[PDB]
Amino acid sequence: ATYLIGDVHGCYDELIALLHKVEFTPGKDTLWLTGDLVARGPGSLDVLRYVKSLGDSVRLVLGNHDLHLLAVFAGISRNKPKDRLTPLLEAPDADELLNWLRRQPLLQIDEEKKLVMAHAGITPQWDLQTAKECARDVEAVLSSDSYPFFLDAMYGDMPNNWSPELRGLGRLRFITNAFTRMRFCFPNGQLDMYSKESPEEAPAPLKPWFAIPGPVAEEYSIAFGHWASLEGKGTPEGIYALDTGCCWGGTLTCLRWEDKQYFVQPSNR
Ligand SMILES: [Mn+2]
Ligand SMILES: [Mn+2]
Repeated sequence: ATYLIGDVHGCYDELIALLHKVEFTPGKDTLWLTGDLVARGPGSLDVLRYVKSLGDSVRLVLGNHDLHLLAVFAGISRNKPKDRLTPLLEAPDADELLNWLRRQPLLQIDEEKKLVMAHAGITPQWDLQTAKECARDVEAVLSSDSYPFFLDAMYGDMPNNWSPELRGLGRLRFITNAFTRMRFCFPNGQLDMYSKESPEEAPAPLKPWFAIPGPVAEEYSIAFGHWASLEGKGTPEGIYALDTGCCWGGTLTCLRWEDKQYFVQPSNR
């Protein structure tokens, strides 16, 4: 079976409880995770140890908090007490865990399922070939010996409009924002990097990225996490918003792909 789970945010107990609910069995089943494995919840260290141990039985995409953790580890960014990352950062296997983490994808595609996963979704300004190329470019910088330079370079809110002519720092920043920070778009598809509210509460003329017809969404189902204020609701057919806010006192959500059956684990918080 194929299971997809939204943002875990260090909620190790809820993750394991949900996987036990569906009798997740590596070798028979595959788990997709939308990223943001770490921060806020108490168990980022246990989450990373477990997910890394799954090997080929898990298909991860990196989220914005995963990248922030990598920036803290590399001395690029300051640790915020609220993130509850110190046990992971101080662990004896931190290097092993974080060098594995930075090598994980930004984008997962299963052609037989016609299923695409990214942390924030797929901007309607991208077709599939472009999304693939952009994921490969950023994955290349993150897996390289010089990844602290990219992590420093990623921070920024501009440019917010895709063009194949984008180059250099702006290109990398857009790619990072599209995969890991996207929520709202302007009518022309340009990213808004400020509004984090639910679709009903956003200022006009902002619309969710998935409300704008895009070439990937016309051919593929898209699963994503990230947007907790969406509460997993309000999406069109073929769009699966899996982040139901577990670390916020919401729930952890698991979707089984074969029958589109949902399983939910209440937050312990
Ligand atoms: Mn998140
Ligand atoms: Mn996120």
